Amino acid sequence: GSHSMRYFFTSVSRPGRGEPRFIAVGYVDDTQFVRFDSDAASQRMEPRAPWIEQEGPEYWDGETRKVKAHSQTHRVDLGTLRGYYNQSEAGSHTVQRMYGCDVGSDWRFLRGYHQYAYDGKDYIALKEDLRSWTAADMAAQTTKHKWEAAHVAEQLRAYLEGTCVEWLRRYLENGKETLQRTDAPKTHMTHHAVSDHEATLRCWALSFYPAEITLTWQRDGEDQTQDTELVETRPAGDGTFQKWAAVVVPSGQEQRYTCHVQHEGLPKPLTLRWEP
Amino acid sequence: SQTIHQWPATLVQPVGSPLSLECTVEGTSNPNLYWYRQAAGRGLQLLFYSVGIGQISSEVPQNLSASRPQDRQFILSSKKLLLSDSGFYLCAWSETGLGTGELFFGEGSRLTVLEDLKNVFPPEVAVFEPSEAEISHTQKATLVCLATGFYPDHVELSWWVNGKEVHSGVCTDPQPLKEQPALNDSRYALSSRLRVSATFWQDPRNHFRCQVQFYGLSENDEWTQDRAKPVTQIVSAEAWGRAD
Amino acid sequence: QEVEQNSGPLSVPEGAIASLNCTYSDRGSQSFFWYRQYSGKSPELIMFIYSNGDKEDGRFTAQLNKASQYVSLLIRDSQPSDSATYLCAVNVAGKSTFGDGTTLTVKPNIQNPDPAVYQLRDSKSSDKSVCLFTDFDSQTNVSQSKDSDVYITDKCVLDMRSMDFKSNSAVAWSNKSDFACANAFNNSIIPEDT
Amino acid sequence: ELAGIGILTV
Amino acid sequence: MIQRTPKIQVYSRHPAENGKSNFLNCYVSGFHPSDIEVDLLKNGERIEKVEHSDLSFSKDWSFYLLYYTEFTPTEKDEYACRVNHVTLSQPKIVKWDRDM
Repeated sequence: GSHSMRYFFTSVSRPGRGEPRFIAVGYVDDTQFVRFDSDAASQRMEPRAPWIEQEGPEYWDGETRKVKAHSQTHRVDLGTLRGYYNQSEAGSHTVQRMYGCDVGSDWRFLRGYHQYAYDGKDYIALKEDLRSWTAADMAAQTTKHKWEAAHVAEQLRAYLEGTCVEWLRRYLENGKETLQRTDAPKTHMTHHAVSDHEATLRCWALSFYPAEITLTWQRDGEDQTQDTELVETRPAGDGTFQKWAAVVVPSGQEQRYTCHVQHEGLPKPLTLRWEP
Repeated sequence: SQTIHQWPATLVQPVGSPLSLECTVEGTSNPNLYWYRQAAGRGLQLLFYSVGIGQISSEVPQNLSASRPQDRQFILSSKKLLLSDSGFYLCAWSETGLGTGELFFGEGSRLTVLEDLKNVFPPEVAVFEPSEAEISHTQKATLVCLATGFYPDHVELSWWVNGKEVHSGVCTDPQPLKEQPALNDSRYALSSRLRVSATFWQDPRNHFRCQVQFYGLSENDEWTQDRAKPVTQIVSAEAWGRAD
Repeated sequence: QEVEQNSGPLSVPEGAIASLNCTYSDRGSQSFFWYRQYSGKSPELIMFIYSNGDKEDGRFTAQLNKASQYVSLLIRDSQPSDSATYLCAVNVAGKSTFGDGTTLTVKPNIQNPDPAVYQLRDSKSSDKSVCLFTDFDSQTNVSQSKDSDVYITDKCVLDMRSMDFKSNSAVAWSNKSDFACANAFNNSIIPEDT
Repeated sequence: ELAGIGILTV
Repeated sequence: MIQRTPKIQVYSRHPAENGKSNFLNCYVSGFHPSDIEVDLLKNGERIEKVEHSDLSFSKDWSFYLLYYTEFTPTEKDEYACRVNHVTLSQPKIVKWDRDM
C-alpha cells in the first residue's frame, strides 16, 4: 500500500519572553520517527522510533543543523508577516509548514507537497506539479514572487521527487517490522437502550495500524445510515489507534443491523453484529 | 566581497600568541555564517557554523573560538596559537535559511604561525633588464624582477610602469622556491617578467619598477635580533627606458 | 572520502575541453557546486546543481548523476586563465563539504616558438646577472637544478598582451664564477649569443 | 530526511 | 486569523479492568492556537506526572495532542480531563466514561 513521510513545523512567537517556540516532527505513514522542540534541553533532533536510531551520528548532526535552519527561517518570517499584516509586536502569531512524499504500492513516486500557513490559515502552497504556487492573499503574492524569482519550487522539486522518496523507502526498509507491519482491529460491540423504543449500538475497534479504517453500519435493502455518531480516529498511544461508530435503532428490531469494518490488516472484511 | 569583508589579510604571528579575526557581511540579514579553513593542501574545513546571532557551533574539538556578537559581525579567535593553527582562514555566508546553498567567501586571512621569529627575513628585490638579442631577434623587451631571501612563505609582487601598475604582458612564478630545500626554514625566491615592445623599453623616460609587498612582523612585537625588525613592507627595484 | 576530487595537476591544451570529476558518498547530499580558486585569491563559485542532468553556462557545464553519486565539470575551449584549483562541494547536513580540490593547468599554445636563452644584466651593477630561457614551445618542461648553488624557476606563461603574443619563460641564476647561460640542459634549436 | 534546500524566507 | 475550539476525548489505552494498570488518555484536537491547558484529574484532583505527544496538526492546520498517564482504574475513583483554551469561555471538564 501507499506510504509516505511528512515533516510538520510549528513556530509560535512569544513576545516578551524568548525566541519563538519551535516544534518539528517527522512521520513515515502514521508513525513518528523524529522530533525537535526548542524548549527541550537537548537542542538536537531526537529519535522517536527503533529503526531510526540505527542512523549514524553524522545523521543527527546533519538533521539537527537542518531543523535549526528551518527554525531560523520561521523566526525571521514571524517578523515579516507582522509587517505584511500591519500587526503590533504584542500579539502572538503562528507559522506552520508541512511537506512530504507519497509513494505507491510499488514504492514509486506519486505526488509531492509543501504547504505553509500563518495564523491557522493557508499562506502559500506548491501545486501538485511541484512547479506552481498558490498565493492565499495579497501578502502571499509578495512571497510567491520572490519564491519564483529564486526558483524555490525547482529546489523543492529536486527534494520531494528525489531525496524524500529515497529516504522514505530507506526507512521503510529498516522499519520493515514497524512501518511495514499491519495490526488488525480488535472489534467489539456494546448495547445501550435509550429506554424503551430506541437503542444505540456502539461498534468498537481497538489496536489497529495503520489508522486508516472505515466502519459503516447497514441494514436490509441498502446499506448505510445517518444517525451514526462517528468519532474521529484517535491515537491509542502505544502506536495503534482506536475508534468507533454508533447508530440508533428501535429495541429488538436492532439485531437486524451491523457495521462493516474495512482495513487492510483484514484479510476478510468483518461484519460484526449484535447478539445478547 | 562586495558583501563580505575579512581582516587582517595576512598574519605572521609567533606560537603562543593570541588570535583575533573579524568578518563583516553587508547586503543581507540573518544569514548563515561559516568559518572554513584551508591548511595542508586545498580543501576547506568547517571550523564554525552559526545559524543566527550569538549562535555558534564548533564543528570539531578545537582550540579556536568564535562568536557572533551581531547579525553581521562574525569573529574567530584563539587564546594562544599553536603551529597547527597556521592556515588560510575563510569566512563565508549563505542566505538566511536553507536554500540552494552557495556561500559567499571573503578576502580570506592567511595565518602563518612561526615557532621562532628569528628566521623571518624580508625580500631583496633586484630587477634585471632586457638583453642584447631579444631586442633584435624578437623586437621585444623582457625585464626580470627577482625577489630573494624572504621568509615566511609568500609576498605579493607587482609591476609599475611610470606609476599606475600593469597586469598585461606580465608573468610571475606560481609560488616561491626554497633557496635550499635542505633546511625547512630556508628562505625563498620568486621571479616575474615584464615584457614590452623593444621600442617601449628603448624609450628612455619610461620608468620601470618591480614592487614586492612583504608581510611580516608587526609593530610592538618582541624582537631581540641585532638587525631591524622584519615587519611588513614594500621592497622594490627600478629601471628606466634605456636606448641601445 | 565523502567528497572525492582527483587532485591533479591536469594538463589540457589551450582550446581542448577540461573534464573534472567529483564523487560524493553521502546520499543525503542535495545540491552540488564547483568553485574555482586562484593561488592567492579565495574560492569563487562557478556553478551549482541540484537535479540530475547537465547545466550549461558559457564554457562551463556541470553534470549531476545522483544515481552514481557523481558530479562533473567540463570546460569547453579551455584557456590558460582557467588554470587553477577547482573545488567540488556538496551541500549536505545543512552545510557544504569540500574536496581537497583538483589543480588544473591549461598549457598555452605557442604558434611559432623560437627557443632562446638570453642573459639579463642587473641594471645597476655588473656581475650579478640572470639567465632567461623564453619563447620556447608550449611543449618542454623546465627541469630542476643540481648543486642548488644555482637557482632555476619553473616555466611562466606571460599574458601575451594586446600585441597578441603568448610566451613561456623560465629564469635561472646563481652567484658563482663560471655560470653564464649554457646549463639548464634541455632543447635544441635555441640561440645563445655573445 | 529533512529538506536540504528549497527553504527560504517568505 | 482563526481560532478553533478543541475537541476532547478521554479514554483508556486498553479496556480497563481495574486492579490492573493501564493508561489514561486525553486526546484533544482540531484546536488553534496551539497553546492549551490540559490536566488529568483523579477524583477532582489532578495528576502530578502527565506527559504528552509532540505538537502536530492535521489537514486544516488544526492541532492535536495526546495527554496521558498510566494508572489502574477501579470500581471507584473518578477520572476526568480538564481543558481550557482561548476559544473556551469557561474551562471544560470531560469525565472518563468506562464503556465509552
